[PDB]
Amino acid sequence: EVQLQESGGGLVYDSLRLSCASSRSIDGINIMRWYRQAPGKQRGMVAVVTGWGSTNYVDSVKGRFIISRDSAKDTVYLQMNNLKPEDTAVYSCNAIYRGSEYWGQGTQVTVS
Amino acid sequence: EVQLQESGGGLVYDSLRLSCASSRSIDGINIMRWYRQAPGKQRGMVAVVTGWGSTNYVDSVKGRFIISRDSAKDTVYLQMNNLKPEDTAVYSCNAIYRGSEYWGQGTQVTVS
Amino acid sequence: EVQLQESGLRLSCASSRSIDGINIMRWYRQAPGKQRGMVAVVTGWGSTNYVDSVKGRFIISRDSAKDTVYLQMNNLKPEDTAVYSCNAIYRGSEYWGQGTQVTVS
Amino acid sequence: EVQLQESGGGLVYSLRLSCASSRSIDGINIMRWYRQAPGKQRGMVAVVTGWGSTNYVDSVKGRFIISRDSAKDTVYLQMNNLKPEDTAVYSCNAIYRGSEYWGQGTQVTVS
Amino acid sequence: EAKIAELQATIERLTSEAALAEGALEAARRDRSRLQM
Amino acid sequence: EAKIAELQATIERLTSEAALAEGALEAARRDRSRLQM
Repeated sequence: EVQLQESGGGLVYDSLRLSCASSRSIDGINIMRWYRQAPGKQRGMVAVVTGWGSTNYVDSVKGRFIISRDSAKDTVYLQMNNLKPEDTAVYSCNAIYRGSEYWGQGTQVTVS
Repeated sequence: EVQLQESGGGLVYDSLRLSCASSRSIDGINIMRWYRQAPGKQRGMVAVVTGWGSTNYVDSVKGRFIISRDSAKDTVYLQMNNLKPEDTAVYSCNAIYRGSEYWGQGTQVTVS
Repeated sequence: EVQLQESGLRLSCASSRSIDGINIMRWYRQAPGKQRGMVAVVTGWGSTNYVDSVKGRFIISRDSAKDTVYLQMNNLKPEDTAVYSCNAIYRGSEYWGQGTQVTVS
Repeated sequence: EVQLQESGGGLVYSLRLSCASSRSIDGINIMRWYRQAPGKQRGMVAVVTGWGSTNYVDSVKGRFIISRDSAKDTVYLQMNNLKPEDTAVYSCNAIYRGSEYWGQGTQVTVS
Repeated sequence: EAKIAELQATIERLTSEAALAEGALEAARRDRSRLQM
Repeated sequence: EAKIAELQATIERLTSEAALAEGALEAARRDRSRLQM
């Protein structure tokens, strides 16, 4: 099964970066999307990338994030910008490959 | 001691009466108010006769019922007027003598 | 440019043209005093699924010939009483018809 | 026809409150306090009459006290047990021939 | 006589305000029950 | 043909996941909209 390693982290008093790389089938995933996982409460998607470049987002973060592929490391680029610090949450990135759904390990980030 | 018996009941689909039999301290008259307890719903003071003739009801039946104290047998009446369903509940009688609360046995009014 | 005229315990719609040249289409349920809600999904594959409320309840079927899709009401409890409208998706577009209603019991 | 005056602002780590009265003292039938947290309805807190009555609102037992100085035409209510929520706009009225009587009020604090 | 009349008035108004309060705010608790139970 | 098969499998995955979301969250509307209004 495709393994997924992620990135990100820190703590500052507006911008930060988060990209997860798949273990195999580089460029072998149609829909990829990160979900937000806030404490206690359940999990929910934040942004999507199709297999080819278009990017719908969640209304909660329109314009606030840029999501973009990078076949160089199979690291779709979930970019955190102008963060409202309350929006912190463990972040796991998903992969829908060959009809099967593969989950990341989750990552938590906060600033301010 | 100061006993309280009433009347009322029975099926209908216009106006009726309910009593409050006073047993002792006949004309210990002060606030003789009546209470309205719909099942599950909480009780509530409805219509009051003071010790001396003044009568305030509650807005919930304001101007609808008529209250009347007839010391001939010293049984304060409530003229249940132009009945409509929702009043269907237990009704009782209340008395205050020497600052001491008292309670009736409650009667089941059922209309419509 | 597609039109989805409705019909209809068994209800259907017809498309303007190109059934099975029409990719994903689904149906929606409008309970009164409520907002929109999806019902069941046929694909171009015939791959199919329902929503949890109507799971097991409703059954959906595609007729490739006469430009149509089918929903059949089943063992209905009045709670499903609503106005239904049949939907379709074509090269990234909505496609909604006029829809029709269902009653108590 | 009555008039109403009060006192008791600021924050202490002691604790203070009171009101006063104006006209024809010892007509002190139901002479009651009120309190209004801003953007809420009215509210009665403590009731004291001429006959040494003592009864309060379900929240100020322990938290408060009523006093009644017949001398200088006044009724007293002294806060106890600091806790900020008691911050509000106040009033301290009475009843006379059953006429609606009302005043201005005061505020309360934190810390 | 004057003081019994004035107490008469204070009782009549305490009952009147009690009736207004009980009616209005039992309607309020009725709304509470209907829209959250 | 491989590409169309892959993308179609993804279509079924999205359809099923979206159905699950719609169901759970219509249930959320029902339940807590009743507990609120």
